[PDB]
Order: sequence, then C-alpha cells, then structure tokens
Amino acid sequence: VSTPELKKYMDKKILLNINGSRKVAGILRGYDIFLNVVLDDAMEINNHQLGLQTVIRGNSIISLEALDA
Amino acid sequence: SQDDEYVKDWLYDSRPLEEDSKKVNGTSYKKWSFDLPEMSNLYRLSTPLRDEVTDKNYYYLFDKKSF
Amino acid sequence: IESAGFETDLRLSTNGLGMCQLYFWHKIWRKVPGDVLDKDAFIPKLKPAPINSLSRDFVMKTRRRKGISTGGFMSNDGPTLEKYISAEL
Amino acid sequence: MVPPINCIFNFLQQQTPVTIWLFEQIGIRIKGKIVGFDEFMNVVIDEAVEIPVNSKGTPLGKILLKGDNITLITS
Amino acid sequence: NGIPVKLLNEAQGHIVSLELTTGATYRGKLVESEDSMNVQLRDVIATEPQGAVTHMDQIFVRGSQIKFIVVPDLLKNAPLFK
RNA sequence: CAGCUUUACAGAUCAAUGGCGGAGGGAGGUCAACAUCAAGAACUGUGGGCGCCUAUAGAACUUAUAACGAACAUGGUUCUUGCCUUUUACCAGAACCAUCCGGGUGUUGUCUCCAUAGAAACAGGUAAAGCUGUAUUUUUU
Ligand SMILES: [Mg+2]
Repeated sequence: VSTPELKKYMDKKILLNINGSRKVAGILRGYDIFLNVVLDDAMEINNHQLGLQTVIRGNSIISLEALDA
Repeated sequence: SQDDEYVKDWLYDSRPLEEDSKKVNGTSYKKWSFDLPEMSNLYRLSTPLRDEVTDKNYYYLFDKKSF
Repeated sequence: IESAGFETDLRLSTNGLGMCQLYFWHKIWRKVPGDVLDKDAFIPKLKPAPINSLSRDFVMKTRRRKGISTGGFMSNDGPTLEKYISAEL
Repeated sequence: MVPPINCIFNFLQQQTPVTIWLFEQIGIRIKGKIVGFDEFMNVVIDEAVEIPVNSKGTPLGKILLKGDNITLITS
Repeated sequence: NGIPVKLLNEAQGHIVSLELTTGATYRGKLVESEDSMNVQLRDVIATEPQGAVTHMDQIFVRGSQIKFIVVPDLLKNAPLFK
C-alpha cells in the first residue's frame, strides 16, 4: 500500500542496478507498489540498447541511481 | 422521598454525616466526597441561595480588579 | 473616531453576552461628513459636533494638536496670490 | 504516468516485437510478442524464441512462462 | 508496525551507511523510507564489493536487497523506545 | 479457542532455585507534639570539577483574575483627610507593620474500634487475572 515516492524521479533518466551486475539507463515513464519500473529503454551494459519502451520487474531490482539531478 | 430521595434522610443533622464512612473523612469531619445524585439534590435544594450565574463574562467591569 | 470603548460599552449593554471586536486591515477609508473650509461651521465646544460640521472641526482641532494654527481662532486656507482669483471670482 | 499494468495492456493489444530477460539468469534471453496477461506478472507469449546472449536463433514456440521469474519486457 | 522500520524512518536526515545482499556499502544522508525499506540517500559514496569507491549525488534502493543499515549514536537516546 | 506469565486449590519428591523473611496489622480520632508553609516561580538531597560550577535523584502543601481561608476581623505607628475641636473614642484612605479567628500538609507519637498470619511457589491439572496468535515480487516458502 505504501507507494514508493518516485514522483521526484518521474520523467528523469536513472541508472537501474539489476540482477547479475546488469545496468539499465532510461527516462522514467511510471511505476507500481511492487517497484516495477516502466521506463523508456536506453543502452544496457561497451554499451548497446535493447528495446524502445521497457518494464523492469521489482524483484529483479538491486537499486536505481539518480543519473539526472 | 422521590426527588429528594437521598439527602432527605440526613440533610437535617448536627454533623450532616457523622458516620457515612464513604462520603466523609470520618468523625473528625475534615473532608467529604459525595456521589453525583446527592450533589444534584443539594444543588436543587440550594436554588434560593446558590450563586446562579454561570456566564463568567457577567462580572464585566464588576470584578474585584475592576473595583 | 466614533469607536472608543466600543467593546466595553457593548459588553455593558449586552450584560456580557456580546464579545465584540474591532480591526483595520481593509484600509477602508471614508469621507468624514461635512465640508472642510467653513467659517462658522459648528455649534459646540463640549458636546460632540454635528454631522455636517464634523470635518471642519476635525481639521482645525487636528491643526491645533499639530501646532500649525495660531492660538484659538484660525483657518486652513490657500497660500497663493491673486486674492485666490478673488475667491473663485 | 503509466503503471506497468497499463503499459502491458499496450503490449497486449499491439503484440509488437517483445524481448524478455529472465530472473536469476544472464546466459539466456527470449524474443517474442506479448499475448496474455494475469493479475500476477504471468504472461503467455506466442512466437517466442530462445536467444542466447551476445557474450544465432535457437528453437522455441508458444510458451506460458511463469511470470514471477521475469526481468525485462519491451514490445 | 515494525519497530526497526520505525527506527529507520526516524533516522532520516542523518549520515547513514547501508550494505546490500551484493556487499556494496553506501554512506550518506538518508531521505525516504517506508514499510518495505524503499531507501533514498543524498551525497552517497558507493563502495563496490571489491572496494572501488564511486561518489555520487543520490541513490534509491529496494528493501529486499538491503542487508543492514548503520545508524548513528543519536537514535540510541530517544524517543522511539521509551 | 491455543501459547506464555500471574493468583485460590489438593496432595505432593520436595531437589532446583528464587523471591514476601535475618517476614509483625488496618481503619479511624473536633487527640497531641514536632517540621513546615508568599519564594530569583520560588524547594531539597546526591555525587563529581574547581563558596561556587557540573551531571544525578527526587520533591507533600499552597497558588496565577495570584495566593495557606474561594473567609474575613482587629491593634499599633506614621502620612493624609472628615466629625470636630480637648483627649479617648472615632470617619476612611495610604504606606508600613503586628495580633487574632482559623487552614494545609508531612513526620512522630499516643487514644479508640476492629484485628491478629512465620511461610507460600516448583511437575503439572482445576478455576480465575495480565499480553500474543488465528506460500504465488520487499522478509517466512
Ligand atoms: Mg486639659
């Protein structure tokens, strides 16, 4: 029920740490209570993009870092 | 013995409550602690002499200070 | 002006059932009735001055207060030449 | 704003080129198009393909994959 | 309500450290916390499991990944306990 | 309704150990005596660092339209007034002060009326009192 306050990070690029040392860059589109990140896809770790619009699952999230201030 | 049902028995006594060990301190007759309805009875009875002015504002420019 | 001891008077009259208030944040000024610049103007020294005499009284009295007027008898008026165009011709 | 439920409803009606990564898993990816949606994150995928990672197109068909072990989706 | 999670949210603002399941420690001002420890920090140093420090402005974390959180000595005093 | 913790039971082994022990009344009284109640909003002790600063325990009573009293007198001194004219006695204000009628607590002691036990738990059971309990993404499936 406690909504993770990502409205500070809405419509901003974020370095999402995810399972197995994998990174995801991309501007934020939305989210849910499980922290599932709906985001515009960008280059995945030299570097290369997979997809246009992505939805990452919360369970697979290690972290999400403020790329943009 | 209906409206004045509680006090009637003891209202006219030398010491209002010589015993009544719950309601007063004792026979030294130092302190008291009535229940509600008897207090109500007392209040009703006191209608002639009772202060009879709840609106504390009323004493405006008539307090001791004002005097 | 008229407001003075208003709260108190109200309280007295109302038997303490009239907790009244006054305040001034609107800055709602208004003309004092009666017209400034009159010779005779009013009647009283002690009594409150009439409605149509009031403004003049306020002015002259305030001048006295502020020390502008000379003595008891005086007048607020124009300091210009041509006899004030002979007092508006 | 777009919650994941609404973005997957776009993926449901579109049925556009999806690529799936898997939970607790780096060695393999999937490539298909979203066809189903559960109240959980379970989604059935038709035209799915097993795609080992760029460290080829291996065989796979239509799959109901248990969605609690999902990572990526992108239609 | 969780009395340790109570403490965490009360600890917002202080320079708190944080290590995850990954073993990569962090340290900076806390900003946000919830029932599930959806932690945010400011001015956070991010030491990787090897020891490679990377200073950064902010971070957001998911509670499932968190291992333990270094609180200061101020929360020892008051007022959550009694 | 289940778990734990507490009490009244029956008998217990009664070790284990605790704890209520080198266990010892209550209610009152027109009953005392003692302390003490107008003060930087205000009290006292304890340690420590040099009469004081610094941490620590405590603090009944009486109060903030300020007062032990939801109450109300009196006496003195001066200063002012009044009636007057000589003083008492007085008028009613002031500033000072005192007296008195009372009050509060706290502690002792007495006086009275009631009393009057030197041991109960543990293993549980019985009954009653205090809390908790009734997998499909972040705790535990
Ligand atoms: Mg003589």
